[PDB]
Amino acid sequence: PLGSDHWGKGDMSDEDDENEFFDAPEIITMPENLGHKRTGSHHH
Amino acid sequence: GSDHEQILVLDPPTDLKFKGPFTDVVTTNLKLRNPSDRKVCFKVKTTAPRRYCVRPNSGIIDPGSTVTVSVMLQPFDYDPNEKSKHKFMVQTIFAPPNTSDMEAVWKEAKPDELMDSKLRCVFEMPNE
Repeated sequence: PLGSDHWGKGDMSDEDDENEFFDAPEIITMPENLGHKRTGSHHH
Repeated sequence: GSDHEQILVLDPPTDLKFKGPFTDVVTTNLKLRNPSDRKVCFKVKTTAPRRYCVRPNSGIIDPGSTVTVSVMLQPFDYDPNEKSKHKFMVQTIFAPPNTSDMEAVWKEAKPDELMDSKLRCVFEMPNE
């Protein structure tokens, strides 16, 4: 539903913090992170 | 005591309240007012960007004027034994009277001129 033409700035940060504050996006589109897991696991 | 307030008034000032069953998104609006005779840039920060959404994310407030910021808190598995770990933070700094770029105000802003304040997330059940 919601969104903008340019958003989601700020990256590569790493510091000591009581809770870790983030730059609070307008809406969530990509939860957690991407990874190598595909069509089940192993069977290589 | 070493805690102090920013130029912007907040509403609620103390904590963000989330009332509703957490089976769906909760919407909580925060009112920010400017007491000053100057323009001011505002920014919002949160403890989890994949569990909390802030429609504007940022902006500027005029002298004597107010902006309403909608927070959308995402559904989760609540536990009555678990404690709230989540917080909000609002950062503010004075804007010049003749700019078209809000990001440049944050790049000219200094760590000694930057104001902020912090708030917790509260969770309440409908009980009906």
